[PDB]
Amino acid sequence: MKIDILDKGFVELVDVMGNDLSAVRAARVSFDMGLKDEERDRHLIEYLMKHGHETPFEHIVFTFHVKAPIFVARQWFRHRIASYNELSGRYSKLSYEFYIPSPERLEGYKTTIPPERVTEKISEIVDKAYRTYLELIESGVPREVARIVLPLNLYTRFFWTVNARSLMNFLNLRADSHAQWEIQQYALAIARIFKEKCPWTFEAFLKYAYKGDILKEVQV
Amino acid sequence: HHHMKIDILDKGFVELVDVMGNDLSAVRAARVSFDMGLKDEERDRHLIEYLMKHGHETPFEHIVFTFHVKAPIFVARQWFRHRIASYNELSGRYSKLSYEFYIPSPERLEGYKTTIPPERVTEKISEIVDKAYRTYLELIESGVPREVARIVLPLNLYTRFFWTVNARSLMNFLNLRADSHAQWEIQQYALAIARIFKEKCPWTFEAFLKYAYKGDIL
Amino acid sequence: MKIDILDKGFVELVDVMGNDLSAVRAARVSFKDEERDRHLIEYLMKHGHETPFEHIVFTFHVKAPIFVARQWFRHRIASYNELSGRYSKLSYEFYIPSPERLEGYKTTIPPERVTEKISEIVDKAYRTYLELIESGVPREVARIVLPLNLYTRFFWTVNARSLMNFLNLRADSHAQWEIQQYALAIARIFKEKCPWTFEAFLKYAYKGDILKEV
Amino acid sequence: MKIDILDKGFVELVDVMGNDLSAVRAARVSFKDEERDRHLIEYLMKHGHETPFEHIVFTFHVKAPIFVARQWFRHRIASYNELSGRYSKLSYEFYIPSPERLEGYKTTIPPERVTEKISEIVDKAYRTYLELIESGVPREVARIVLPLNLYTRFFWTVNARSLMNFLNLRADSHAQWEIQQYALAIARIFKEKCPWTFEAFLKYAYKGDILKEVQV
Ligand SMILES: O=c1[nH]c(=O)n([C@H]2C[C@H](O)[C@@H](COP(=O)(O)O)O2)cc1F
Ligand SMILES: O=c1[nH]c(=O)n([C@H]2C[C@H](O)[C@@H](COP(=O)(O)O)O2)cc1F
Ligand SMILES: O=c1[nH]c(=O)n([C@H]2C[C@H](O)[C@@H](COP(=O)(O)O)O2)cc1F
Ligand SMILES: O=c1[nH]c(=O)n([C@H]2C[C@H](O)[C@@H](COP(=O)(O)O)O2)cc1F
Repeated sequence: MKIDILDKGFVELVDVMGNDLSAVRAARVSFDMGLKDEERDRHLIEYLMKHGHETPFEHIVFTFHVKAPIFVARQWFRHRIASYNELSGRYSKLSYEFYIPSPERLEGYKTTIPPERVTEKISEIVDKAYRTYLELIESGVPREVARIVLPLNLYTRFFWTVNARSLMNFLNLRADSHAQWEIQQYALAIARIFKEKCPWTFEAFLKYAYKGDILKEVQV
Repeated sequence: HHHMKIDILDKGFVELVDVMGNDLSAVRAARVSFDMGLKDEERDRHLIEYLMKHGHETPFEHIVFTFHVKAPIFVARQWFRHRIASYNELSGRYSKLSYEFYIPSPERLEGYKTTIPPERVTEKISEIVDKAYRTYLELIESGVPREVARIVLPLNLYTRFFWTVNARSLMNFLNLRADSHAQWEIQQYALAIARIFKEKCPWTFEAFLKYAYKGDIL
Repeated sequence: MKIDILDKGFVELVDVMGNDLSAVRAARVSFKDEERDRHLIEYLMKHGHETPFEHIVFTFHVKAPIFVARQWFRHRIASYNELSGRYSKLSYEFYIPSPERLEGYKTTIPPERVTEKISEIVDKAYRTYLELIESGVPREVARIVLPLNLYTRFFWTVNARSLMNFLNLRADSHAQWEIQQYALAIARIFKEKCPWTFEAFLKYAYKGDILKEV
Repeated sequence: MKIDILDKGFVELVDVMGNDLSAVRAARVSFKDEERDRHLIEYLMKHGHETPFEHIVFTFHVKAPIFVARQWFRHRIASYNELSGRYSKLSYEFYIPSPERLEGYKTTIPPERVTEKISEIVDKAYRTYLELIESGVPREVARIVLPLNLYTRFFWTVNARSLMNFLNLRADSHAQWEIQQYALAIARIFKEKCPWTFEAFLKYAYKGDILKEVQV
C-alpha cells in the first residue's frame, strides 16, 4: 500500500502488528475475559470508543515510510508519542526534489498575480537554491553547512512507527480543516490505510471519538 | 514472531502474543538517514553492531512486541514503572479475583540463616494468604463492592496484563531488571523476556549483550 | 498547602514552576493586560490547544494506599519516586474504610462489621510480616504478605496539561471513590496556583462530573 | 541569564523549579546537609538512578536556525511552543556562517565567497517571500521558499534528567557544530542552577566529549 501525495510525495505502509481484535483482547483482560464473537467484540470496540477507553488501541502498531516537504515533516514530528528515523542532510547529498504547489492550490484567494506566476517564482528560488547547494558542495563545503540554503519545500523521507491510539490523536489534529492543506492530504492517506487494517476501530473512531471535520465528508 | 510461553515462579508466565519486525526492521530505519536501504547479511548485521556500539537506539524502536504476563502484584508494581510501554491489566474492581498467590519456595531463602525452618516460612505465608482470601470471598458474598473487598488481598496475589513495548524500551527494561540488584522474582521474568527477545531478534540481542547490556546476569 | 485524605493519607504541594501567565507567554511565541491574557487562556482551553499548559509544573508529596497508588501510577506522562518496601521497614499504617463507605449498599454484614474484618486481616498480616523479618527473612520477601490497603508515599511531578488529563479520568464518578478524593485535593491545589487555567478547564475542557458538583 | 549563540541566536532561562536538593528530597521521598546530599547525588549518578533528577525542571526561550531546531525537537521527552510561519509574517533573520566556520576545510573558493553566496540566495528567497505575501499569497504557502537557515524561536520546558540526555547527544563533537554551541549554553545555565548534579553528571554519566574540555 503506497499512496501518492502532492506532486512527488507519498505514504507507504511498511509493517503492522495486530488488528481490531488486538484491542478487544487487551480490553477483555480487565474483566479477566478473552474474545467472544464478532458482533460481541465489534460491540466492545464501539463501547471503548464512545466512553474514552483509549489504552486498548495502543496494542495495534503501524510503521509507515513517508516522503514529504520539510515544512510538513516539521509539523508531523511534533507528535512525540511515536518513533522516527529520517533522511539526514548532514550525511547525504540531497536530491533535486521540491514541492511545487499546483496553480489550484491558491484557488479561493484573491492574488495580485496569476497562480501560474506564483508557481513560477517558487520554482525559480528552488532552482537557484539547489544550484547554489551543489556549487557549495563541489567547492568542498561540508554537506551539513551547504544544505542550509535549501528551501522548506525540499522533500525528505522518514520511517514512522506509531500505535493506533496515537495515530487517532494524529488524525484529530491533522485530518482537520485548521491544519495546513498539505499535511491534511497526508492525514487522509494515513486514515485510508488505518481504515484498511482496522475497519472496526476506524468506524467506531469516526462515529464516537474523531474531533476533526474532513474525514466525515471524504471517503476512506 | 507468533508464539512462545515461559513459566515463571510457581504459577506465573510470560507469553509472547505478537511481534512487529525483526533485526532488519532496525537496519532499514537506520539506512534511511544515509538515504540507503538493505544491503547484504554481512553489511546489515555489521550496522546493527555499529548502532549498538555508538548508542544509536532509535532504529530499534521500530521493532515491537506484545506480551501477556501473569505475575504477583509486587512484581507488577515494579514492572509498570517502565513508562515507555503500553499496558492493560486484570481489574480488581471489575472482576472476582481467583485464589492464586505466589508462594516462595524454601530455596528462595538459600543463603539466609533464619530462625524458623524455610518450610515454616513458606507455610506461614500460605496461611496468611488463605485467611486474607477467605475474608475477601466473605465480604464479596455479603454484598461488599469488589473494589473494596480486594483491599485485604496481599501483594503476592497474581495479576495478569498485556504489555506492548518496542525493542529499545525492552533493552532499557533488561538493563534494569536483568540485574542482580533487582528483586530476584522480577529477575526471573526479565530472563524470560530476554529469551523471547533473543529468539526474535538474534542479531540485535547479541549486539546488545556484547556492547550495551549493563546488567550482570545475562 | 496540605490536604488530608481518607483516614491517614494526604496530598501536599512541594513546589511549583510558573502560573497562568506561564502558559500565556509560551503560547505568545507562536505569533498583555489581564483581560487579553485571561481571554487567551479561555481561547486555548476552548480550542484544545493544550501544549502551552505543559510549561506549568507541580511536585506533590502524596501519602496513599497501594491500591490507589497502583491506579495513580498508570499515568505515564509524569515522574515518580516512591518508598521502597524492599529497602526500608514498612510502617503499621493501613486504610480502614469508614462504615459510611458501604452506604447505599445492602450488605449481609453490617458496615461496622465489614470495617472490623478489614482491620483484623491487616493486623494479622502485619504481625506475620514483623514475625518473618525478625526470623531473618529479607524485607523484600516478608512484605509480600501485606495487603493492598497498606499506605505508601511518593513524590509526583507533573505538568498542568498532564494534571488536567489526570483530573478528567480521576475526578469522576466512574473512578474508584478513594482516588476521587485525592483528585479533589489535587484539583483544589491546582485551582489555588492557576485560577484562570482552572476556571477555563472546568468551563470548556473538563470531562468529569464531580468537580462541577463539589 | 541570556547567552548569545551563532550570529543572531540565544538561549535564555525563563524559569526553573527546584535545585540539587530537589533530587535529594525526591530520592529520599521526604519533606540541609551538603556533605551527605552531595554524596547522594553522586551515588545516584554513579549507579544510574536517574528518576530523582526528573524533579528539577527548566524552561528556556531559544532562538535558532530551523535546521538546528529540527535536530533539537527530536528530543521527545520535553515540551515545545514555537513561532508559526503559518500565522506570523517572518522576519529577515538568517544564520549566515562566518568565513571562520569553514576554517579547516579545503574549499575551491575563499570562505568569504561562501558567505556571499549563502547571503545572496537568502536575500533572493526573502524578497520572493515578501512579494508573494504582498500579492495575497497565504503565509503558510509563501514561506515554503524560505531556506533552512531561517531563525525561529521557541519555549522549551525539560527536566534535568532529559536535559542531561540532550547534553550527552548534543554536547559532543559528532553533533553538528551549530547545535553544539547551543548545548554549551544550555550546560552553563544548568551548571549555574544545579552545580552538584552537573559535576556528578560530568564525573559519572556524561558520554559526550566537549564538556570535559571547555569549562562551565
Ligand atoms: O498547524 C501547525 N502545526 C504544527 O505542527 N506547528 C508547529 C511545527 C513547528 O514546530 C512550529 C512552526 O510551524 P509552522 O511554521 O508550520 O507554522 O509549530 C504549527 C502550526 F501552525
Ligand atoms: O546530528 C543529527 N541530529 C538530528 O537530530 N538528526 C535528525 C533531525 C531530522 O529529523 C533528520 C534530518 O537531520 P539533518 O538534515 O540535520 O541531518 O534527522 C540528524 C542528524 F544527522
Ligand atoms: O527494585 C525496585 N524496583 C522498582 O520498580 N521500585 C519502585 C516500584 C514501586 O513503585 C515503589 C516501591 O517498590 P518496592 O516496594 O518493591 O521496593 O518503587 C522499587 C525497587 F526497590
Ligand atoms: O479505575 C481503574 N483505574 C486504574 O488505574 N486501573 C488499572 C490500575 C492497575 O494497573 C490495574 C488493576 O486495577 P484495579 O485492581 O484497581 O482495578 O488496572 C483499573 C481500574 F479499574
